Amino acid sequence: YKTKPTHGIGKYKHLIKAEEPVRAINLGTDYEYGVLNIHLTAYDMTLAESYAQYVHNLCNSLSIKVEESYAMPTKTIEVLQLQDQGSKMLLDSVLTTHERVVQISGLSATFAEIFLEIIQSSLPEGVRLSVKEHTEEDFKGRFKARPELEELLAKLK
Amino acid sequence: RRTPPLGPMPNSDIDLSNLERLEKYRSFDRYRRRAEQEAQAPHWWRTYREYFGEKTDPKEKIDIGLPPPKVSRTQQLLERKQAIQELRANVEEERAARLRTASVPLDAVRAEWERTCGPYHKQRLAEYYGLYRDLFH
Amino acid sequence: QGIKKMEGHYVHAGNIIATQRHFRWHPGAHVGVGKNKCLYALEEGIVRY
Amino acid sequence: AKERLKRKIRKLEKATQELIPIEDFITPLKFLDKARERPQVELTFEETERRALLLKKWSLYKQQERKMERDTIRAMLEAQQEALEELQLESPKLHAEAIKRDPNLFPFEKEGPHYTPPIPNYQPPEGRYNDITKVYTQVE
Amino acid sequence: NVVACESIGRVLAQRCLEAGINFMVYQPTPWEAASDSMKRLQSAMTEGGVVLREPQRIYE
Amino acid sequence: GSPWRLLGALCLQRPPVVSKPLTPLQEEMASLLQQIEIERSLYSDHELRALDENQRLAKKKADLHDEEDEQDILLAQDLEDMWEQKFLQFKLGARITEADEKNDRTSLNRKLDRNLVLLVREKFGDQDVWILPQAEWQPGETLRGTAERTLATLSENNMEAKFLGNAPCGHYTFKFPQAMRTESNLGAKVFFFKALLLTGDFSQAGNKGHHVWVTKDELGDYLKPKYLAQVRRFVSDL
Amino acid sequence: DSSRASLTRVHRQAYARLYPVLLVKQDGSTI
RNA sequence: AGUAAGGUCAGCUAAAAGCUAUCGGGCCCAUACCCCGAAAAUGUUGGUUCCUUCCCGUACUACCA
RNA sequence: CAGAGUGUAGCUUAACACAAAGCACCCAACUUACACUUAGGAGAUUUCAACUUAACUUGACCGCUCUGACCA
Ligand SMILES: [K+]
Repeated sequence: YKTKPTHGIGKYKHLIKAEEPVRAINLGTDYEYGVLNIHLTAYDMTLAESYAQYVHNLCNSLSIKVEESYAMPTKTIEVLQLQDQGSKMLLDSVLTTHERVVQISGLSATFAEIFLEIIQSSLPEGVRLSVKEHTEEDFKGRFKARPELEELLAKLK
Repeated sequence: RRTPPLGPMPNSDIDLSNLERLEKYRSFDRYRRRAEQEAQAPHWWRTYREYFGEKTDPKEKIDIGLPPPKVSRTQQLLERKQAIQELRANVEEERAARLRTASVPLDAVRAEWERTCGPYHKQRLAEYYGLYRDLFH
Repeated sequence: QGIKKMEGHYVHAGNIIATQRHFRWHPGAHVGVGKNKCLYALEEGIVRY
Repeated sequence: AKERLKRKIRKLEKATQELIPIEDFITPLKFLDKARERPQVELTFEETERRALLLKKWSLYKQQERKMERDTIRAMLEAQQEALEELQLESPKLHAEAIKRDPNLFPFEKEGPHYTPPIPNYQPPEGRYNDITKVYTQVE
Repeated sequence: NVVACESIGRVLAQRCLEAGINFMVYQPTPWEAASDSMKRLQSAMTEGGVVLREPQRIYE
Repeated sequence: GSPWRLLGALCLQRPPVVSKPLTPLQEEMASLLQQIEIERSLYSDHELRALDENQRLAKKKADLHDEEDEQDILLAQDLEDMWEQKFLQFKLGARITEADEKNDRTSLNRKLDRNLVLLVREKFGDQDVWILPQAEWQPGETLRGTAERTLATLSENNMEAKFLGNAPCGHYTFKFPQAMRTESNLGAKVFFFKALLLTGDFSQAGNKGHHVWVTKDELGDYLKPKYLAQVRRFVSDL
Repeated sequence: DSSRASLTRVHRQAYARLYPVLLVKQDGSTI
């Protein structure tokens, strides 16, 4: 009750973040880093997924806030070779490239060196490690294209 | 009209500025364990145990039994560790445990229980049945 | 809607202790909850909060 | 005309944007095809026991590797913190300059080790690269 | 282990028979109930003789 | 001023070039994973082609219908044999180089599977001591700036190094041997910064034997006891 | 290092058989 | 002042079409007519999947002493 | 090289005995991934002598951390 000393003993919403029914890119301070993206690029989907899972688990164990864990569309490229004694490049093979992205934030300036050293030492063979700053350009590129919007913009031009 | 709390209110030590940073009860089992611990802990406000919980004399119950026996803890621990190591080294035990086909000798278990933990369990059962309440007050 | 039997009052079996639109008081020992969040006493005794 | 074009552009901007589907998670109809189904061969008791023992040993090995990695990270953190404290004690200005972030630190790119070192005498053949990635677009 | 849980169940069932506790109840969470260890423990208790459903109170 | 002398050191490290060989346990685990993948996988295009070729050969042998077997003209097994022949003709690079046999600790080509750390021999008090490259801090310059300037002060090196952060990864404090112990100069405190050797190397003149690229295990052969103890704290061998 | 996550397998429920292959780069290295 | 209703190609209607206006051809010595081909929109806001905010214009009442 | 403090696997003022506990950690299955759950694994009282008893109290011997010596 309001007049009793045991007032507000059942409060729970102050212990829980607001239940909201895109996202501003946080920028780190002088001793912190902003929202970063680690997009491992590999020709082996299994290796890429395994290393992304390892990075996510390592960040969770090291108490680094992982904003997201997703993947970029697979890039399919036909590799052709010129035939011997001929002038036609036949289809030698077809390769697929995958890009597993882990979006993290709150990396400390001092611990950044250690984290980068660990994730570059644990990098498997055939996998390229690429750590960059999260950008609205990348966020929009994650989405599809809108040819109708492009045509309307060209008409406006 | 407001009245200050008699003692420390619940959840008064959890910092609210680092709400995101603090670890959460991701398991209902951990939440239930912490809730049971908190319920067991005494509180200054009115509680269920105040009205329904059994009320006993604050004085400790006077022991009228035999003096406790003396067992070499270090030697007992060493012997038990050696026995467990031998049991685990036995390959048949490992495969039985892995295939979920092993069992225990009930007679040996009961004999060892009688030798080691039997008197205490019997005392607890007698206290539950209220023999000491009636026989020895 | 409110408390029909305050603390320390004597109640019989089936007496409606309280009625509530939302869960303000929860069922305790020997107290049943109705279909519409109505707390009633299952045993004859004294109400405690 | 201009106002109508602006209204159309605003409507398309308000319209939701679709993410590019991932063929890695999308299951093609080739897998659904029953022709690719193969007969299954059971495993012997000895093989199953060996696999279980290997899994237990692998669990222990991964635990040891994680322990080693954790110890290395802890040692690095302790050394860095002690060096920072010593630098702060000797000259606070250098410590303050060092604890700042590095804007040039994160155009970060790194390639993993290769199975074999590059061959100085290797001559790549002549060929062509063609991109056949499916382009996904959202309309209406 | 599951074998350890089953052995604990058997020993507890025998002790309950010795103590006269022939009826009791069990309050498992859905995941614990779906777990094989708890199923083995319940089967061991039932085979020992303990009934996991108390009889209803007589009101008259 | 201060009694201590501010020195900034650089921990130049070449990352491993080739992958570390798998232990027998890892090899067994990889074989088990491959076997499980094969068992749980579906028929591939090559397997389906081989099965269809075998079925059509059986049809040719038994029934009059042949379908001309244009696909079976070049069998999957024949293609596999051709691929195996091409692989045998092709030769892979040598993981173990001539530097490993020569035990030449001056060339980067040795021990491609392990990380290497650079050490330089400098003469202090008419005594040669193997230490990490270092310079003396100057006013209006950061400690990381001094660490970068160490590369410029290095003799005939064309190398690119990537510094990770600005905080030092370790420090080592020492005092003079009563030969020059003074209030103005009590001793020195060197600070180490880890950098990655992206590309480059030293020149022929710079390869005069005054620098060695060594692993963590053999780092103690060149480093002093205390210096090695301090360096190994931040130098890892994962 | 590489052995930390090099040992993998396809986690898809349905997937065609994949053969391990050595890939040769333009500089002579292999993966 | 308070009640109701409308806003659709450049114009006028209809349930996303029709006739003109217009562009590009054909016939013509050349225009007009005619023939062929086109581009050409729901005033607007937020929703639901028909309401509603705002703006423009329309109609009626605004009385009995 | 010496002087101090110093002692359970990662943490604990867990261990009265009935007993070396709880938590933390790793692998396997689900999950894009994380998480939950199910099913498995690894652990310690540094070593001795003192009502023998003592992880527990007292001393040596060890191990750890600082402090000085040495020091490029
Ligand atoms: K009610």
